[PDB]
Amino acid sequence: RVSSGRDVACVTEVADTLGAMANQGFDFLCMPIFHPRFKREFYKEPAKSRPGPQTRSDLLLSGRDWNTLIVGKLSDWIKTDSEVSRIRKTSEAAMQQELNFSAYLGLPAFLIPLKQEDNSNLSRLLINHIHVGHHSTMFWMRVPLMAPNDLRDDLIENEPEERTWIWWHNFRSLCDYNKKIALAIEIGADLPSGHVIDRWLGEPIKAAFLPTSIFLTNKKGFPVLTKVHQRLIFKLFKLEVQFVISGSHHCSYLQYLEYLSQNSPPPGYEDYLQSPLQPLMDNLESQTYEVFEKDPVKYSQYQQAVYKCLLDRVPEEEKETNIQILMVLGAGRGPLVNASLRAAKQAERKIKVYAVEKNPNAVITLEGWRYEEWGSQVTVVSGDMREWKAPEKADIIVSELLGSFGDNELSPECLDGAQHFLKDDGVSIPGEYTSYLAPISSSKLYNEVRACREKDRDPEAQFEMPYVVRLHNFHQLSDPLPCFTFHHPNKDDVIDNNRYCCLQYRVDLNTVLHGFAGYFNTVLYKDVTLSICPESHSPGMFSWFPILFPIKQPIPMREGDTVCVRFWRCNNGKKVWYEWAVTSPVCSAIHNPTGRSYTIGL
Amino acid sequence: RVSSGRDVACVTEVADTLGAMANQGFDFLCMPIFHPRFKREFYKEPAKSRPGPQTRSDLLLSGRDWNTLIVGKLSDWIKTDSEVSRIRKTSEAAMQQELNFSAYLGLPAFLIPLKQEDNSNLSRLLINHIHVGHHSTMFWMRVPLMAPNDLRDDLIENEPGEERTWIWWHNFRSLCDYNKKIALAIEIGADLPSGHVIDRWLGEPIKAAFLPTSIFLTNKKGFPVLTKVHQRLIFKLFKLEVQFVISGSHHHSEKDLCSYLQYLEYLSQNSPPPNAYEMFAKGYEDYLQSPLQPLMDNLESQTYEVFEKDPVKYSQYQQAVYKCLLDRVPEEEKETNIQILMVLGAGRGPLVNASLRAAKQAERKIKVYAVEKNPNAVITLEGWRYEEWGSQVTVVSGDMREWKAPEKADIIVSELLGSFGDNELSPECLDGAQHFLKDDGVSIPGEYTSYLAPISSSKLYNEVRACREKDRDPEAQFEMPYVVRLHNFHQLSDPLPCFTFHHPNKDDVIDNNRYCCLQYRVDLNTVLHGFAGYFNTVLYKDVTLSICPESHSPGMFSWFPILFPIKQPIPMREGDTVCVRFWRCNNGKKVWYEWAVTSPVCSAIHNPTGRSYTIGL
Ligand SMILES: Nc1ncnc2c1ncn2[C@@H]1O[C@H](CSCC[C@H](N)C(=O)O)[C@@H](O)[C@H]1O
Ligand SMILES: Nc1ncnc2c1ncn2[C@@H]1O[C@H](CSCC[C@H](N)C(=O)O)[C@@H](O)[C@H]1O
Repeated sequence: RVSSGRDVACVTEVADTLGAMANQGFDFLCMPIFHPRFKREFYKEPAKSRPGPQTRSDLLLSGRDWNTLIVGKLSDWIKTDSEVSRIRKTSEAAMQQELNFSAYLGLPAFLIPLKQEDNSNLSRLLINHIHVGHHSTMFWMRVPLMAPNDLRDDLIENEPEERTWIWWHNFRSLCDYNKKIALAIEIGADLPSGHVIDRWLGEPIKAAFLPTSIFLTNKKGFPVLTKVHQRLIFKLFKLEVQFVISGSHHCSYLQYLEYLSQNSPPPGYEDYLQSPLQPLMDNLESQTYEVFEKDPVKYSQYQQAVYKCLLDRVPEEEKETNIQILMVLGAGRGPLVNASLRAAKQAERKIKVYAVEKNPNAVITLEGWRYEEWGSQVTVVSGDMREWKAPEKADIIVSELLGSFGDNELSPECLDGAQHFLKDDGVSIPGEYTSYLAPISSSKLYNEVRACREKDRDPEAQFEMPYVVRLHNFHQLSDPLPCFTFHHPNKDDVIDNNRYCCLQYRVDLNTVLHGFAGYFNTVLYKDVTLSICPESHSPGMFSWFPILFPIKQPIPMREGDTVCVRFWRCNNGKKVWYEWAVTSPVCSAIHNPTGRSYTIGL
Repeated sequence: RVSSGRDVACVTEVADTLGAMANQGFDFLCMPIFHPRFKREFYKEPAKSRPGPQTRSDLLLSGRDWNTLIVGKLSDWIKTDSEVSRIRKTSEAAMQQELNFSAYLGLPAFLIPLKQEDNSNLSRLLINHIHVGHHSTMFWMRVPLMAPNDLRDDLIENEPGEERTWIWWHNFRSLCDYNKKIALAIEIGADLPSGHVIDRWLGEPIKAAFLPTSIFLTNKKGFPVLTKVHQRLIFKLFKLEVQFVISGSHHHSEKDLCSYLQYLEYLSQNSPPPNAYEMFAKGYEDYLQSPLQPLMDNLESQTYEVFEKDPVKYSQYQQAVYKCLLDRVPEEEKETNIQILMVLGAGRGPLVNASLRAAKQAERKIKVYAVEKNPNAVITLEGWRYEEWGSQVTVVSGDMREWKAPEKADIIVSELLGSFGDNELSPECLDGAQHFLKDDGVSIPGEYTSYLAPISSSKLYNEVRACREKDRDPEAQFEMPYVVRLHNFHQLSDPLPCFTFHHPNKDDVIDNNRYCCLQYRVDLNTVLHGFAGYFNTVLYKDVTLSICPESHSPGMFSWFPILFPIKQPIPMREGDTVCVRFWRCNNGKKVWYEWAVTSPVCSAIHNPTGRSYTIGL
């Protein structure tokens, strides 16, 4: 509901200003804890021996107020990266002094502006302050979307976009992507391109500063922003960031912000990052199935597949004399079986149903429909499809053992064991599925994986295992290439699910390789498909999240380079895992060798 | 003694071939454990159901003979990186078969040749076999210094650069994550690459060198003789103490195989005498230790003995006192002027004696104060005191920063210099000892300056990477300096002056907190692994000591260089610039360094707040 704050240059009376901005509709206040003009000496007499208080004490406000209402502001005269040695020293002392005072008050946030590209010494002092005890203080980095020198007016006759991004990137990289360090963007009269904007939005923005001078005066003397500025506020709305109003009153600009909200264009697993589920190794929970059974697209296509499958193997003269044997391999809690029954009667054709399941907890749900809805036509079998002896061969087998990478849930291994009781002319649904790989760049997802270090194991094990991610959390560097492919029923001379391939991609830009995004598509029956590939309008695009294969050493690359990735799929009879390595432009180490970090049961 | 082996193409009778090559002078035999022509099927009948043994039994030799005399050879028909799926799948099964059997025999080493650039699938199969328990078997990767296509005779009309095979080995070892069980077995051809290329080869863990019988020239007497080009390569291999392997038929000369071994023994006893080497020998060659802290810790007597082994430091310091005396007391004050000299950090003696003899050489009278904080060293100091020196030398036990001198000094002499100059906290010690120095007093050394240079060393990096200790930050090893050697790394640019300290420091407010940005231009395509640290110092006027790379001042063998590693190695192109931010911090209780790379790629600040490395007091 639009949380807003007020940025002031100087406060003559704290108690009065707080109530004044409260009546305006502001939630918090960005104020300096030291007077912005009150410069001080630390080394040279007699200015060093200056008597009196350094600033107003902590007893002006309650502890509750300092922790909720006040956002501290660093003095602007402090320049920790000044080329002047004396000034650099003084700033270092002043930097530590104000950082320590902000933590003493228990401030929730502290503003530190970046006014140049070189903020090396600042980052050094900041991460030092964070490491030395003091905590629970978020650090908002005031960084303008455009440099002040790029927004000035062309008034100098002898001196007539990616700039400020380097300011933030270099500082954050130097600070090793510390969690206590967020971003506070400042919006100028001119905005960067749409792509650059989206890149800023990927950064942990906690506040957005709105200068009072970027607002236009309407016909009735009311503040108004351009559509260019408006679209940015719309993107900032769905990030739930706070807005800070800075500048002179010449103050209910919040009305226009609420106006832009109440009437905002319509559209939370976006941050979500965990390891892929293993239905074959683990008995899923009822709450887990419900998520899978919450997508109608998967239900529709699986119904349309069985629909067309019957129509292509039994004519009208056998419409009631031919009874097909349909087996639901991995029935789950019902939906797949009900989809077949809703497909058989849709185009009148008689079927004999066998519903198998290894999960006993799901069998109970299956045997609920068995004696309340389905009947005797649907036979319930409790066990593994690879060890169960069927007393009758099947015309059709329907299964949904597909993961984010297609075969990562060991669909091939399962269907290969259930292939023996399939008729010679039998049709398997799905018929085939293909995994895809695409080189990506995500400093966000990398540091997110980097923080997944667990004790009592390999400190780098988190980099040698796949993760289920989201599309917008990374920038795809090249179009996905087909990785592995499995088709059922497998009429190969011998069934070997061990695979290997070398995929190459062309680097068009200058970026950093952080890993590989994994997608997949499948063919249930002819014409009926399910796909999650990016550039594909095929249905099922919201049925699976993309997978991510991280890399240990991020690879900075120039444009004109090539990325060859070696990818293995291994099967030692007990476990199935993936091994991967980069061989261009530089050779990395083979990730997850012998499944030392990641394996999939059976 | 030169250990050597024999590479055979095939063996009919094993017991016969062993005794045959044993009397030739060999110490081991490089033979295949499976017949090189015995290509086998695994996935298709009727060839799949092949009866009989796959190869000869293990009962032919004892365990002792298998463990010490035999180096297994992988079959050449096994091509696990063929673009044909049927060939690859067959080779993969064949690869695992011979590997598991070689480990079953307890073989000390196993030969696997690299014949192309793409050995990705080979790496996967190899590091697997190492990880499934079977170890203790060294893996000799046979890689020729020159590609077979580059050594063939130009005999084709329609089909008429030397770092080609280096990529074969480098890509393979990198894919194998620089595994400890994987070594290099170079194969020497008729043509040799550049000397710098060779020097890069020798940096790798070479365990063996293959000497074909076809590279030997037949002398006018009929004896096998190597060319002078090859002889220099053999000489370099001698000091690496690698083993030599003779491959091919001895019927290229009029003599037998033993003559090839006698020639190598001949070159060994006629090999050039090593100097500019042997300092480190034998050796501090792979020296990777943390810098000693004589201030936070009391050195052992053995440790002092090492520092006192360099006559250069003794001479230069003696020369410094020599010149300093003559400059501050004239000839007419040859006996009426007694110079008050103080040896701050006397150690076991040397600096005190070097000052006494410098007084006799200059014919000047000095009153000596020998101060030391190490109680154990003071015991040694009071030995010289009550046997040799006398009452002219006053031995003081304590810290120079806390000691209250009852008499100001004309000259203070100290040797608190580390590999990086100030890494042993020489400034802090002298600053706290500056007060009892006269207003016109001279400090030895008068000044010193540290230097930094961007380097490349996959060798040193992986050594640091293995320095992960339990119960601490798993990346802490990359955030601390190491004392290393020059030949273990390749400098990418000339070193720049880092921090400078002069004594006595006459600044207004004495601060040892330092910061600088050093920029270097890259002229090659290489990988940044860290920064080398050197230092130079001025004892007295014109009398200096330095360990800087291209320094003409003495002291090049007085200190090993230091290394500041990096967490994420940076692959760089030529034309790129390398800006490094370097900090020296002093919080009153600890002193440490913080460094970060801001070009071409912006890294993170290493050792922030001295979380991984500090220096006492
Ligand atoms: N070998 C086997 N035998 C019997 N049932 C199996 C099996 N392997 C898997 N299953 C069943 O098949 C079901 C797979 S549910 C898979 C959901 C899918 N990955 C999605 O994201 O939508 C599970 O309920 C499991 O119990
Ligand atoms: N503050 C202090 N007070 C007194 N003695 C000190 C001191 N700091 C160091 N010393 C002494 O000075 C000696 C320095 S030995 C240094 C060896 C030199 N870095 C080299 O590698 O060649 C030590 O024996 C130590 O005991």
